[PDB]
Amino acid sequence: PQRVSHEQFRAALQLVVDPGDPRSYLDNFIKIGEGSTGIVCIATVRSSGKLVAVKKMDLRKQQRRELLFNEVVIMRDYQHENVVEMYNSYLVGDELWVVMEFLEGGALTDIVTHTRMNEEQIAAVCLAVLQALSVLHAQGVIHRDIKSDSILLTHDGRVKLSDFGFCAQVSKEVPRRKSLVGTPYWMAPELISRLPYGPEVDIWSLGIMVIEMVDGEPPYFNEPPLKAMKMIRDNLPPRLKNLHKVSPSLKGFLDRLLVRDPAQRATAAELLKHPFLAKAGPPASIVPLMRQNR
Amino acid sequence: RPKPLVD
Ligand SMILES: Nc1ncnc2c1ncn2[C@@H]1O[C@H](COP(=O)(O)OP(=O)(O)NP(=O)(O)O)[C@@H](O)[C@H]1O
Repeated sequence: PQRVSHEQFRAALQLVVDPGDPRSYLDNFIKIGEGSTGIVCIATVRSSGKLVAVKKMDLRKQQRRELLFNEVVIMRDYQHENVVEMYNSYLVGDELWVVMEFLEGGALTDIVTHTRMNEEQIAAVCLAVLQALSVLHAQGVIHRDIKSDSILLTHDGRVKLSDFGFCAQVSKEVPRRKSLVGTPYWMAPELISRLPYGPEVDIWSLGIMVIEMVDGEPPYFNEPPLKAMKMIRDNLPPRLKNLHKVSPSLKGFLDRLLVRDPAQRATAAELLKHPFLAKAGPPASIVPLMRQNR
Repeated sequence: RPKPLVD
């Protein structure tokens, strides 16, 4: 039943989140963006005047309702310099409100679509993502939605992983996952073929994000999502537009990400040692790429 | 921007 399923779920969440209403300490709720699960606002801490982000998600308007536990749990258990800080989670009416840090630098998509990144900047982003993924993969947690949209920046050029709503977990008992979850263009071929998959799907997705940072778009981006998925399924791994300008350490790096067989694909822990990541620039080198500085 | 797929 709909009621039995909803009410029980709301009550479970109520216990999982913090009690009360964040409006008791927050002013100026203003929408700044929308996603898949819900909308995102900025708010003001009444006492200090400091800005925070608030993600509001309707319980009644989710495809897989149970995935909303991720929105709270992941940022709780996995505090990391490359992971978005979560302060509090609340239940307001039929909505889940997650209070987290505001990333003033915006999404990586904003940069990737407008300007071209040098290898120093690309390596900085890759290192940040992989450091975050290695901690997650070590605990069997798969992100499942790695893309430039899921990557956020500070004003000083630091890089953080976001959007943990699609996370699944694997363990000794649950070796692989089977669910079709993620964004079509970034999806791994084994996941599209509906085969049992592990954390290796994030590694492939990262490779697609590398193609983003170099070329501006994922492969088959002009194609319809459903049609483009079958293309990733049947074809050989996608290549960069022109390799004449890219360094061999970047080629070598991407060759470890975009492997069709997940068993031959490199793990996050392995890639953290790859020579390409040593070119990673300081946070300062990322700053010129941002909106205010274009 | 493309939207994610579930199920
Ligand atoms: N902490 C934050 N600071 C600034 N902007 C944010 C923050 N979190 C999200 N955004 C942006 O606000 C918009 C909301 O979309 P998003 O948060 O991706 O929803 P979503 O797709 O349901 N995420 P998920 O289901 O967890 O993978 C996006 O364009 C984000 O780039």
